[PDB]
Amino acid sequence: QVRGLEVGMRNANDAISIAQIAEGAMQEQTNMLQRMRDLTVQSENGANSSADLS
Amino acid sequence: QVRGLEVGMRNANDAISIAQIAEGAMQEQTNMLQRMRDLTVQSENGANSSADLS
Repeated sequence: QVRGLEVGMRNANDAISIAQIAEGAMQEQTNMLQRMRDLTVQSENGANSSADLS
Repeated sequence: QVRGLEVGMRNANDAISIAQIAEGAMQEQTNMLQRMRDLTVQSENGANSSADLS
């Protein structure tokens, strides 16, 4: 039991590592989506022309 | 919401710019129409001849 609990805590820390990497990756994706939202709101401007839209 | 309000105020100022340019253009047109009105009233003078009318 003692030896198994030691190895199990090692596995639990491995799981925390995986979750932490993935969760940190999703933050930059959120950030870029916010930027695209601003660009889309800026497209709704009756003074833009086709070059500005491009 | 914060970021969208920022971009929306930018669009609103663009609209104010467009309206201000067009509204300023119409003033010279009004001015010239007043001048033509004076010329037309001056045409109604029983002392004018064809050269003055021209």
